[PDB]
Amino acid sequence: LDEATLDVITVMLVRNCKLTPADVEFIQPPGSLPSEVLHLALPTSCRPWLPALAWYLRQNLLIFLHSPKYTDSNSRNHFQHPLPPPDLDIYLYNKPGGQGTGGKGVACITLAFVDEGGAPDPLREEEFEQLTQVPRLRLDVWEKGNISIVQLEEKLRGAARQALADAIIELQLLPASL
Repeated sequence: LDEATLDVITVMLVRNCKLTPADVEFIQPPGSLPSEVLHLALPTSCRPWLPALAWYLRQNLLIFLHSPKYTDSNSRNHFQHPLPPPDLDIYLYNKPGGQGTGGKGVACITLAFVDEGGAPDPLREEEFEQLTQVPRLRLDVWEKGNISIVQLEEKLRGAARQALADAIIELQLLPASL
């Protein structure tokens, strides 16, 4: 019945994913500590423009993982929010079928920073991979199925390695008058 429920949830989450709080609890029990808590380290040069980077990362993650809006206009037992701060940032990822079978992965992530947000010398190869290559961003997941994290850690390593380049080019190289 676990496989049946996982397949049903995966089918429902294909396009609309108008889920139920029961489905959310099934995906992640309210109290089951995350299976894969990890930390991502960012260069210290990115300290001054943290909130812009937050917006760029929020925009860039939506490439493959979608936001949750299941069935409710109330936040009563909607999603567990470790260190929440009206505003929430949680994202669900659905695993695809692979090989001949085995797509039964649906995970919830509620990553934030180790800190909180309350507030040039040119460029080129010396700083290309010394400012974008990888202030911490702890990320934790609730793996209900077969997530197989050998293709998920990189799935957000790049997704944050590009939100850096985009932020820098929009912030530094853009306002230069021709």
